[PDB]
Amino acid sequence: EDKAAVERSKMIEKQLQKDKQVYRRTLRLLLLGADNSGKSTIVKQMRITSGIFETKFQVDKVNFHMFDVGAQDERRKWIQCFNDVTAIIFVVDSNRLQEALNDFKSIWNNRWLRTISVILFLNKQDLLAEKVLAKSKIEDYFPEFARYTTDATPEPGEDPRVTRAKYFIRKEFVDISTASGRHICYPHFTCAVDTENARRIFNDCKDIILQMNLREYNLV
Amino acid sequence: VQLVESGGGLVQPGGSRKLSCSASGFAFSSFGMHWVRQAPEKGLEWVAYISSGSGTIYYADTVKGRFTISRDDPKNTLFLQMTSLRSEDTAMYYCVRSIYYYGSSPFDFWGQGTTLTVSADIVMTQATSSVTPGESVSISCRSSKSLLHSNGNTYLYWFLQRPGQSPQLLIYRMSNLASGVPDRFSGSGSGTAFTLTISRLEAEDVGVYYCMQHLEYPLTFGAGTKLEL
Amino acid sequence: AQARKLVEQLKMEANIDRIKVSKAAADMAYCEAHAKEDPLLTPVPASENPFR
Amino acid sequence: LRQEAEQLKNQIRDARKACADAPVGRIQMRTRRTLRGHLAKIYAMHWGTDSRLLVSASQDGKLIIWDSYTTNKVHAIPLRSSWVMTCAYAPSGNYVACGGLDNICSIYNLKTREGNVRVSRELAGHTGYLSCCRFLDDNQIVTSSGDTTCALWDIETGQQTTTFTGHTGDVMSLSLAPDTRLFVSGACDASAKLWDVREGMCRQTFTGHESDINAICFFPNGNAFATGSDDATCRLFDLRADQELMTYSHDNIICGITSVSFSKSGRLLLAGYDDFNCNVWDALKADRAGVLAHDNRVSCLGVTDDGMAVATGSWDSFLKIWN
Amino acid sequence: ASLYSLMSLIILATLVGNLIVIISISHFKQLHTPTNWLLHSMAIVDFLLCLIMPCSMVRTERCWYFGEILCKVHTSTDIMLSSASIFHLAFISIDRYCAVCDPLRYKAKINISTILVMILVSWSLPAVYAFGMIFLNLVEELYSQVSDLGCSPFFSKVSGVLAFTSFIPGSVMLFVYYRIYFIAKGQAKAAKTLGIMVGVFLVCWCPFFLCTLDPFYVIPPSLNDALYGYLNSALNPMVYAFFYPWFR
Ligand SMILES: [NH3+]C1CCCCC1
Repeated sequence: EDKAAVERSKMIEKQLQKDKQVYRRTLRLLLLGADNSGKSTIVKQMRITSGIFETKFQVDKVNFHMFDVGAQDERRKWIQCFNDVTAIIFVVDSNRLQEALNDFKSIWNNRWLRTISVILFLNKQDLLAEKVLAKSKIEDYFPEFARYTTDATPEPGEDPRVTRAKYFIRKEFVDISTASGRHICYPHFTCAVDTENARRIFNDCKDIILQMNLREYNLV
Repeated sequence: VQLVESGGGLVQPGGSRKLSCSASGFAFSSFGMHWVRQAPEKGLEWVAYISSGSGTIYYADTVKGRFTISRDDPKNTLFLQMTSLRSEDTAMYYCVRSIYYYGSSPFDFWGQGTTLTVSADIVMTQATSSVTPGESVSISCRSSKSLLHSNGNTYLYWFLQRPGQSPQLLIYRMSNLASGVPDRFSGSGSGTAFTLTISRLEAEDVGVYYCMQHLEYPLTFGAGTKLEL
Repeated sequence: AQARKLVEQLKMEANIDRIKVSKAAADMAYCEAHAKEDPLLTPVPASENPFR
Repeated sequence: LRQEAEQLKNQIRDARKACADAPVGRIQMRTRRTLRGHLAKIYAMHWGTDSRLLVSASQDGKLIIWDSYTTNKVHAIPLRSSWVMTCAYAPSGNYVACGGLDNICSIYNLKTREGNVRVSRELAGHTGYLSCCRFLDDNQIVTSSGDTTCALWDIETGQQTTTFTGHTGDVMSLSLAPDTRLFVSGACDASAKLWDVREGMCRQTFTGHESDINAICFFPNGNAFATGSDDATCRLFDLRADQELMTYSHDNIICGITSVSFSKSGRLLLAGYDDFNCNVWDALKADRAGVLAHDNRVSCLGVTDDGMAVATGSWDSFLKIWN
Repeated sequence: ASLYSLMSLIILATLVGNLIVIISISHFKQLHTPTNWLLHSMAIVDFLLCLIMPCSMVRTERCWYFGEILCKVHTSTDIMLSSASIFHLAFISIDRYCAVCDPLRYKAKINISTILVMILVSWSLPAVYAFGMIFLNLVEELYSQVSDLGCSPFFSKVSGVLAFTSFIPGSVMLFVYYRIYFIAKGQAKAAKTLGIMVGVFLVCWCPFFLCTLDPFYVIPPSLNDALYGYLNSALNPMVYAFFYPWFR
């Protein structure tokens, strides 16, 4: 009779519970690279007219789902849908770099992404090394480039004048809008082709969830 | 949506037989399954009922300890095993599909069926077993208890088993007719006395019409009115 | 181009019949003649309440 | 061209401002059921014509159809895209339409010979995110997208019947009419346009809101509608008068509106806000008398066709029915 | 009179407090998380601990007038119900140690199915062990002490070593909290919360169990009285459910 409808509802809630265990494990990430940025390059290395171009991967035995954006020029409304993602992931080519700073700052200090951390990727610094060496001067675009000085050790094997610009853009991004506590930048240097992108995401997300757990347990 | 029943044969009394119903063409894992008996010279009768995920099972009071029911969702199949087959369990068994949610149509589809050779529940009766094509006809049914529930449902089902083929559904819960039936069947009642009205009459409406109740768990059928026209 | 379509749409929407605000805001009246059939505005008694 | 457009706009403003001629009490709507079972945030819901079944969508990618009276879960549909910003329920009850950030509207056939709710049609052709879709009939459906264009589709053909163009910002919601001839739809350009379904062209445009419109409803009369936007203000626009009526807003509310709905009598304008709470108003006087208290942003709102109850959804994964 | 009121004061506080973890949680789906269930079951444990606690208030009349028949049952209940508290604290340290030392898989290996295993083990092993060893506790000549006036549980070297496993939770807690301190201190409070959580446990449990030294017996009822943990149980929710926002 009606009791069979109750049994059907219970058997549907059974499947809902078995799907809740999969919704908790997987970590959601939102990719918000720029137009010219190499976010297509970083999502191409995933072996480790539509809308969202979801990509599922797993660093070790942890499953991440990165939501890329397809044919969506304004993001003031479809961003709020990603309130529950573990982290944002910017991709920047470091002049179009100022637009990256502007929209990066605008993503920060929103109303719906107040509790979401950000992972920076500075893709294609392979061209930045040549830009620093040669003609193109960041002084015209940024007056404080000349005044800025390098002392965190960079990666050995490169000229001191080619790894001195990297820290300039890194600092500019990390003090763009992070320095207004619940969420902070995690700058990186993605270069052109490196296989450590997934690890830079896995350790980053582990740190993010560890900080979240410490905040709930009041360890901080 | 098609169910093929397998089994049957010449079986000595006191034996054991496992009849099967292979379902294909629908989501068997989501549809409760009944078995309905039909004696060669009598009306229908309920046998057993198993829920969608086999979480609830009912058996007929006539035979309860000798009959067992089971389902296999991955294979989308149903099994009814009978032991110590008496002289009464030698009838036509139909495996019936029935899902239960609001607005649903239980007993919507009936299987082909296979033959076999050897109290306090609500009893449903009919005035007679007999009633020219082209004019409206009416069939009267009576129940020993009010089938109208507190929610509002009136658990009455009409089947109209036509000769030479398996039964189907005309109207479920008294009032709501089936999907594929022509829009010339109607049903009404007060809770114990029921009437089914057919406006037209064609070569397909000829047959025996049955009257089933679903209020209480035992599912007692009617006698069947044979309309020859 | 884009300006011409907007101009045409504005011209089409400009020639639209309109009435007084008092007359258009008096049908309140639709609320007056349909209030009794509202279980939300007028609470349903606990004999026919569907979600009791 | 620009001077002419400005002159036309000024003439329109003067014409729609030419004349300007001109208590329910505490509702205390008490929750009766609480349809728990959604695993993620609720985005949109839609009631049923029978006033018994309702459908809700979650960020998990789940479209769950509940039996409101008995709280049972009639159906559970897994969506192909986890990001769903709207859902619909057909007037005949045979179909449900879900639309979201995947720019594709999925039409699922509820009443089929099989025991699974399968997708009957995958309407594609929009560019921006889908934000509201509502059925006209089992044949034709009107959809609102984020690419500044609404659309009207024939389901069996799978192709656009008409395209409604003219909006500047991304269109967030649309509301039909009881007669289903004209439909209103609000967008991010702080304007709500009345469109004609048959001609596939804009009929009227209404402005006055400060920010983008995030939700629109339509009065049961057929000649009025209401909007909800991000500037924490709701406005009632007459349809046949092309004016602005009393504004439902309060100085104690700083968060915008996520959903709006009406009572069947039209005496109650219900508004699901962002501050974890849904408010009510007397639509003829705009007085907040009653509050429908969730633990997260109330994202969706619905009223049964008979006015029996009002269901509110929110990002706390819960959907509550109130009488 | 003063001692009776002083001791009894913690019973009502315990009862009123666990109502919180029970009423905040079983009403709750705002707090249905696997972690909540451990606090829910421990609140039940300490609440039970309405039977023991009032009885031990009367027991300290330095005589057990309530009846020699109830003796073994009453004692078996305290051991079981406190071993139950400890073990619950041990599993709470375990789940908090897979939230701050393994935060990606925190949920996949801490969940309702694991929590039901952790609860059944905690309600089974203390119960079975105590009832088995209260009906095989012991050296009856020495028990003369137990035999003379009628009651209080006391043990002997044979069984005192087995009695004081319960104090394995202590090693788990210390390992877990030194790791948690190291990590949290490295990240940048952690120090205050950890210190209070470990100290509340230690200050109560350590002296009574250390004296329970007796088989190698100057411990009199006059001084063993205050050693008999109940105030620690009165305080466990407060540390483990109210200091952090779990309170609501
Ligand atoms: N008062 C009891 C505490 C736990 C161990 C046995 C004695």
